[PDB]
Amino acid sequence: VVIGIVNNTVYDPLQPELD
Amino acid sequence: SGWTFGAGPALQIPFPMQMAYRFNGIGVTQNVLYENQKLIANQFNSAIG
Ligand SMILES: *[C@@H]1O[C@H](CO)[C@@H](O)[C@H](O)[C@H]1NC(C)=O
Ligand SMILES: *[C@@H]1O[C@H](CO)[C@@H](O)[C@H](O)[C@H]1NC(C)=O
Repeated sequence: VVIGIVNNTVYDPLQPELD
Repeated sequence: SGWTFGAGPALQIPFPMQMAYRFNGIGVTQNVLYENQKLIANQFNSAIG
């Protein structure tokens, strides 16, 4: 429903520490 | 520009983002505006008419 949203990736401060 | 024209240099900003700022300034999250934007626009148009 959001108009004008673009596709991009976000960072996770837990995945690199766990993996 | 929103409110930047009355406190310094004018800053360009889309009107929906200005509405989101004004809704967040009183405590309402920006999700209800970024999602139900058409309803708010229709209500504003009906009020102006
Ligand atoms: C942004 O504005 C341009 C020009 O008016 C328009 O072509 C475009 O569809 C608009 N973006 C969205 C997401 O509607
Ligand atoms: C963003 O992703 C969705 C689903 O993956 C797709 O439908 C849409 O066209 C994509 N938009 C852009 C600008 O790549």
